[PDB]
Amino acid sequence: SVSRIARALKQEGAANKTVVVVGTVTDDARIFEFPKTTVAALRFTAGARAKIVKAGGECITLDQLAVRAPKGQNTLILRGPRNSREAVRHFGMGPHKGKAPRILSTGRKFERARGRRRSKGFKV
Amino acid sequence: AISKNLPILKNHFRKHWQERVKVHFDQAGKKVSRRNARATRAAKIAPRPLDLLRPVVRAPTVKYNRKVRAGRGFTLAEVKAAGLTAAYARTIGIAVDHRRQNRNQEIFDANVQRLKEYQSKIIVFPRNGKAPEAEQVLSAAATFPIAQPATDVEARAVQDNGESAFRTLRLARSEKKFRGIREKRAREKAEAE
Amino acid sequence: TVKTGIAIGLNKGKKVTSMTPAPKISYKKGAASNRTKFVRSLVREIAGLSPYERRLIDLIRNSGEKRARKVAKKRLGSFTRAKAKVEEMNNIIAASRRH
Amino acid sequence: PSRFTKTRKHRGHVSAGKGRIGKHRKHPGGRGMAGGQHHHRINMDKYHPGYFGKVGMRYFHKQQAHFWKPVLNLDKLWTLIPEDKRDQYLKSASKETAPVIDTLAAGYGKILGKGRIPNVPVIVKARFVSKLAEEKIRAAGGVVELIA
Amino acid sequence: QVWGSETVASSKVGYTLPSHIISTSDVTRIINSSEIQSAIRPAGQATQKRTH
RNA sequence: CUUAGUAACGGCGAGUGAAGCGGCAAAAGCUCAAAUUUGAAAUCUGGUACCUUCGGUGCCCGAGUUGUAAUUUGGAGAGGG
RNA sequence: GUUCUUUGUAAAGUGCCUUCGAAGAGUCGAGUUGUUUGGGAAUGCAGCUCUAAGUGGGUGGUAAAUUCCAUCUAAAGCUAA
RNA sequence: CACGGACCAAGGAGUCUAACGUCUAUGCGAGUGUUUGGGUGUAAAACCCAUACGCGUAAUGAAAGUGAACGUAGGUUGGGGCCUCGCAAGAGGUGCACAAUCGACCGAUCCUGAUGUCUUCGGAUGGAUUUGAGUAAGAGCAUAGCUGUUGGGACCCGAAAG
RNA sequence: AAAUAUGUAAGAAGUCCUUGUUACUUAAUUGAACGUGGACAUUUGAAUGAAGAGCUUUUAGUGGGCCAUUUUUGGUAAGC
Ligand SMILES: [Mg+2]
Ligand SMILES: [Mg+2]
Ligand SMILES: [Mg+2]
Ligand SMILES: [Mg+2]
Ligand SMILES: [Mg+2]
Ligand SMILES: [Mg+2]
Ligand SMILES: [Mg+2]
Ligand SMILES: [Mg+2]
Ligand SMILES: [Mg+2]
Ligand SMILES: [Mg+2]
Ligand SMILES: [Mg+2]
Ligand SMILES: [Mg+2]
Ligand SMILES: [Mg+2]
Ligand SMILES: [Mg+2]
Ligand SMILES: [Mg+2]
Ligand SMILES: [Mg+2]
Ligand SMILES: [Mg+2]
Ligand SMILES: [Mg+2]
Ligand SMILES: [Mg+2]
Repeated sequence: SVSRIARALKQEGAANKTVVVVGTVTDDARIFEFPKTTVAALRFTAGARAKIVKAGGECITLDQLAVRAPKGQNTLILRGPRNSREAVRHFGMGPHKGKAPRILSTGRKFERARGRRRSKGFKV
Repeated sequence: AISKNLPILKNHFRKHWQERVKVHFDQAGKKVSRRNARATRAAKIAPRPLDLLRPVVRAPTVKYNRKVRAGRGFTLAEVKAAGLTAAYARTIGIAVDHRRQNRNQEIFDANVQRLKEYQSKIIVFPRNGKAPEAEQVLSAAATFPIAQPATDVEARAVQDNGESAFRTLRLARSEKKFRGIREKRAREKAEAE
Repeated sequence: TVKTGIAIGLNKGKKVTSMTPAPKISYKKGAASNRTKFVRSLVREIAGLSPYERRLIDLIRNSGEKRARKVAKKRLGSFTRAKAKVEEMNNIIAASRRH
Repeated sequence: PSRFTKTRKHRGHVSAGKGRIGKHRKHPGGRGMAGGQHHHRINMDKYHPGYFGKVGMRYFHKQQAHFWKPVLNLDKLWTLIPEDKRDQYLKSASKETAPVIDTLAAGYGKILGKGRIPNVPVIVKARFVSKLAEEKIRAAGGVVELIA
Repeated sequence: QVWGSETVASSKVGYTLPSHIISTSDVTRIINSSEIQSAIRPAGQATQKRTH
């Protein structure tokens, strides 16, 4: 996210470091201010490129990053949150684990009786 | 039968289902024939449009009652208000619906103007059959589009009375909930001397 | 009743100005009329009472109107028609026999 | 396509990758969901706890329409104004002219209060609100209005 | 008018031409610049000489 | 198309299972009964002559008041003024 | 599109004010038995027993009593896409 | 000294579909999906497209309901990479993902009952070896392919029966 | 009361000083648990070794076994 870049630049000392992301960069509509800065990445969304240039910044390709900074200096690498993905909710499903079943339709009468309560036999 | 950690599926195919499969191969042709029907129909009828002029209606339910949408026909009040007979209306491309009624004013106001506009922008020929030239416009619905009524304005001042909204919506429930229980007290306490 | 203007409450809805249109004729279907009154009045005196209606006036005359309803509910289908029929039989006893 | 499938590789190998001892027989364990309380009860406890039994009240002739109430947080809130008009109202605001935000016309039933808005007066028209979301709009300068 | 540029719109409801993951198609032009060459340490010897 | 493998049914097990709203294709409305023509059965099949023959005109039987035409169908409507 | 034919003291529509407004029964509905439905103190259908009303009648997906409110007009019928 | 095989040619067996899991590739990205239909066409192709509808952006509770910042979106311990000093060895500064740990917030349950109050409605404040498929600077949607799952004649041939 | 087989320890996530935090604990700011600051470094605390250490997802076949040295129960014994 473009906010996740901003929170990395609020850090002490890291005002003027060319942030680097090997992946997509996405826009956010939950921030009403955003600093200047120079981002370097594979891809930008139409909204993220627009938000960076509107704040007087510059979107840079990874080959231009190599020309400006050959040994990689004054740089700050960022990585998106891997476990946030929905697939890993389900990994490790067993008893007393708190892990979500693989299930299409929800609501009561879709896995809430004999197994998830005292009143119906036992809890897990 | 059951194995692994997969989800529980419900695929209904224990009946003789392969006897009743339909595959829409005709999709591409039915379009062309459906377009031939519209070109045929516009010949034999000639300068008239392909559709009747419909009214504006407000949709039902708590979900959709923001929208405005085309209804079936006008109403024997709305046909008369514009100044024409229910029998004569149908003959000039208007849809008259007998079974709707009018409880709302803001729509009734719209529908009269909607007819008033239409009634001005046509050319009714005499039965003699001299026929002055004109050429058809296929869609009335295109010519008289259903406008979407912008209710509120953009820039306004800030009024503050101070009952917190959330307090209103809780007292609204709390009053509703305890009506009959207070009626039962008020009716007994009044009659008991 | 008048709508309040909020999403929940006793009079739930939105304030809009009304029309109150003309009343339909189809709503007045049950209504009697003079031709039916004379007709139904003239057919009753010819035909006379049925077999259960010779036991129905005897249960009012002897026992009472609680016992009469119980039979008229079992003879007819429903409790609301058994109210009516018993009331019709308190006029057949009143108008004919006494006066 | 068929030329990438593993049945091409098994050509010339007797058992087709199914085994000599066990083999591939018709429906060994049972068809479908059979023996879920008997000979498959370990798979159904872990993976599907809760399955058997029943719980709450019934509801005859329910309607997905009566329960339509799609929520909106205070984070989004400003996204309901068009993008050209957005910077005008943000920079230099006052009580004379605030923007009206019709949330029902945009398609939302309730205004929840998830996290933080800029200090600018607004007007919010909504069917429902929560207690906390009303406090933040008051705090900034704006108000709420109830409708149907 | 039909495909669009940075100047004119597009004539397709919600469309713009796609961007590049690399600005310069030529690689060896980048490597033989200067800013790289200063940072690059000296070369080896193509194909080795077999000791022992 | 969607609602929806959903609300519900079911040794509540295996299994089964629609409907309103919304978007589209297509759009077209109407007819008897129940009323005194009563200052004139105003209606009708057939037969028998003639004609401009998917039928028209004139006689004669017959059907029909235990009701054939006209007027009206609830969105109304009719008699009176 | 062109040129001979006028059926009519015939037929139809609308404004205003009164007195009126005919509306389908061994049916609706109820009990019981069988079947059927997703329809659960009974979704439809059919047998037998009972059997209405006219400010009435049906409907308002939990049985019943009492009071309200809304919506339709059943037990007769035709009709392209 | 268990069963099939005298010989030769041709045929002869894990398929297609509806709905799904993990992994991979491509498009766009808080959105995404043109093909129900319309427009157009060199006519089953290609091209364009309005509104809705899914799935996602919020959970929780049998329900009525209620609905996610005490703080630089917290502290603590690790932590790639970067910056400062240094000839190097090393020392400080800040530290994205991810891992362990003590707290706050949302809904359920149990407990406390403040200003008020159509005298029985309202539920402020503060908790508790409880409880969730939750929040805490969003990650999904469509299409495509291997392997796996269930219904189907379901890898091919085989009953006694009804 | 053996032999063979078996649990734990041989340090940095450590040791020592300095005096903070608490609704727990004490007659007592005494203790307890986690801390700030300071002191202690590659003989950093037995041997030998280390084609790296750790973590996740997913899926096949299998669920008739048999033999040999020593210990052994049933049985007179057995290719039991
Ligand atoms: Mg092999
Ligand atoms: Mg072989
Ligand atoms: Mg097997
Ligand atoms: Mg779904
Ligand atoms: Mg059933
Ligand atoms: Mg049943
Ligand atoms: Mg069935
Ligand atoms: Mg009728
Ligand atoms: Mg019956
Ligand atoms: Mg059945
Ligand atoms: Mg028919
Ligand atoms: Mg054999
Ligand atoms: Mg042989
Ligand atoms: Mg061959
Ligand atoms: Mg299959
Ligand atoms: Mg066979
Ligand atoms: Mg049998
Ligand atoms: Mg076994
Ligand atoms: Mg075996």
